[PDB]
Amino acid sequence: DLSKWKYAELRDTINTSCDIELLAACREEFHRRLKVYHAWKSKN
Amino acid sequence: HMSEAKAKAIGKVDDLLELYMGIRDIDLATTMFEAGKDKSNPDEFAVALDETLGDFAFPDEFLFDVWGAISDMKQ
Repeated sequence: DLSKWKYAELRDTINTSCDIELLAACREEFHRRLKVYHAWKSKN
Repeated sequence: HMSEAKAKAIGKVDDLLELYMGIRDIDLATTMFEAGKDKSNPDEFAVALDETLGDFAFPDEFLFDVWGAISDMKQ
């Protein structure tokens, strides 16, 4: 249920929350997005 | 001017790209846009995306708004 998160919501959370699991789950989700981007951007 | 329409469409799409990833490049926005100007429903569009951009796992509210941006070229 993290895919449906808006960017600025991932961003405000990583930059303000305290939840150890949530913080780590937002990083790896924010990462996953710019990950697949970097992948597609490489070919194109 | 039917080219100002394409440009507005793409521009409205990478606008949605900045809301989803904070990123913004026209090559991606155009890649997506040119996967919809042939289809008729957001499911036909969803299939075209999955070929090139399958690994993105785009949220449904996002690929709607993009399809919403493409269908606006009808008027």
